[PDB]
Amino acid sequence: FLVISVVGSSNIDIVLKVDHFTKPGETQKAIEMNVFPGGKGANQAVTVAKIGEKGCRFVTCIGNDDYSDLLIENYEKLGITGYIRVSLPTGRAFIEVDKTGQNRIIIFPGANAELKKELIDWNTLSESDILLLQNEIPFETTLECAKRFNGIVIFDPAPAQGINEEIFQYLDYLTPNEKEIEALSKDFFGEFLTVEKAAEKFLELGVKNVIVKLGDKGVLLVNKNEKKHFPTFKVKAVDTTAAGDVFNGAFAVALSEGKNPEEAVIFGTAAAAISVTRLGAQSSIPAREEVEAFLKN
Amino acid sequence: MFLVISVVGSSNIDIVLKVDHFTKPGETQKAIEMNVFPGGKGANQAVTVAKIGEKGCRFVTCIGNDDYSDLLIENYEKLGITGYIRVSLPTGRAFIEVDKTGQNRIIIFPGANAELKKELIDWNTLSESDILLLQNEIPFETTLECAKRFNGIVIFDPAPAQGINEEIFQYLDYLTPNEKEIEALSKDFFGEFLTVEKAAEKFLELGVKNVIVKLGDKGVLLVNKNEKKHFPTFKVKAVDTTAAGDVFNGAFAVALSEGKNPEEAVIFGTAAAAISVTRLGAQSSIPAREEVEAFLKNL
Repeated sequence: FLVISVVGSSNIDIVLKVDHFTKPGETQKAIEMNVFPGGKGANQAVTVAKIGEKGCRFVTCIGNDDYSDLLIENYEKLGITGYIRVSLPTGRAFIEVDKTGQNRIIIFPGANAELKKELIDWNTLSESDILLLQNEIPFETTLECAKRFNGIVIFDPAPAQGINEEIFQYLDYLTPNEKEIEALSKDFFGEFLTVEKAAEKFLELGVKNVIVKLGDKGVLLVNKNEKKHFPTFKVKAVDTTAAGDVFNGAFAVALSEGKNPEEAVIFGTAAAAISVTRLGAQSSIPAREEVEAFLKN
Repeated sequence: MFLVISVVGSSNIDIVLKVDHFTKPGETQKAIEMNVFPGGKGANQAVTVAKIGEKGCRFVTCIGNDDYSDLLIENYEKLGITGYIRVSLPTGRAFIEVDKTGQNRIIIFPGANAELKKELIDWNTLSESDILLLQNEIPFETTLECAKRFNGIVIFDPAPAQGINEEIFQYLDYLTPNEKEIEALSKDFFGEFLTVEKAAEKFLELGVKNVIVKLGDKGVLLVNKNEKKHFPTFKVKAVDTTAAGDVFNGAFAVALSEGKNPEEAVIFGTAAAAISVTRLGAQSSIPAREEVEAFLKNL
């Protein structure tokens, strides 16, 4: 199988349950506070580990704090290696969630902001064949990795802000969701006509494959040779959080096992679909057996 | 020699998240900065007592077993502050979102503070104290039971003013509301708010021995059976009034401990508060005893 590395962000997700969204000037008691391992990078790494069942190499910067210990415990159980501890607080997502389950989020990069080129063990990274990237660490690091990686480079443009055009030519896969491809098109092409056309324009910048994740509507794969729409599974969704992360990790697992990109898209679609039926981010990541039972079923 | 002071109350980590604009529902926003500060009214007062009294402080408080509790223990240890109790809940924390205008909003997780129940109070040890500082940031039943049982001077800072039962007042030697608090308290317990002086008087009728109303710029009002003395404050360039009341209460108590009369103690606390409002922050604003003395001498 091909070896996967994720280079990206780890967060502790601090979920503050409240009756209503706190108003400016208001002091409100949290009904609950619960912490969970998180981060787009980690979510993808955890997906790879759980679905691939061969652990994951995950280059990520965390702190030296309790939350860091918590993440390491999580990583260690899953066979996830490659974390780097720094003296900053672990990256944090402060997630205020009201009684309806709507949320908002303040993100503190913390340790994630220390994941700079100088800390990448490039020799060890060259041992990998597939590389997963997002946009929650310094963009220059993500860019350098995409530039230097000999292997399949998958870039999740999430969030879409702060991305330089130089990265695209180095990508094998660009995996925006619908909101991201819109922002990205406006940004780089000065307009947003459609998903298909935006995807086409990215192929012009050197991106080999665009996979547009379309939620209910499924996924669009666009490359030189085809524009394949893949419908998704009709599930009862409860929480779409991390669905895209799950898609990317499971997609990468499939490629690692020698599946063609279309097969891999189907496999990750299955995984993502299971995940939206569960509350939470990493807690929603299905086990491989669950993904298989889905596709068999 | 000096009277021994105990604080029974709250310890909080204040987590200040600096943002461009208030985060909207459904929005993910990057914090410009995250800065963490020790807080809680109890701790602010204990730290005041320790730093201005220079004899440490007995401070019964519940904290967690987490990194933040470790940081609070280091702070407490260095200042000679003893009596904290560790529990398995997270240390109390407040998540303060501040936009570019300086307007804020706050989510408060009481955590360990909610575990400070009457069953955890070492009453034998507490009876070794002569002055008791209370606020309203732990379960009221605990605050109330302390004020009931304390043989000594009982000082109650009704902060926040909500959730207070009338029973506590008859056990108080000092009630120290600020202006918003005395208003709320008067409305709640006497059905109206006329004036600050009239409210303070009514509290005297419930058995409170002294009311000290903290009026900010306007100074402080002392009300008891024998007098209604207004104390102007010291004209300083204020920058941050955070914890000014906590500093007042702790410094006030230090003065009593050293045998100063309540009027002297008000002056002393006024001076300490006044220096604090000239400095950014809560516990970071607390002056050292020498600073308070240099202030008073300078008049």
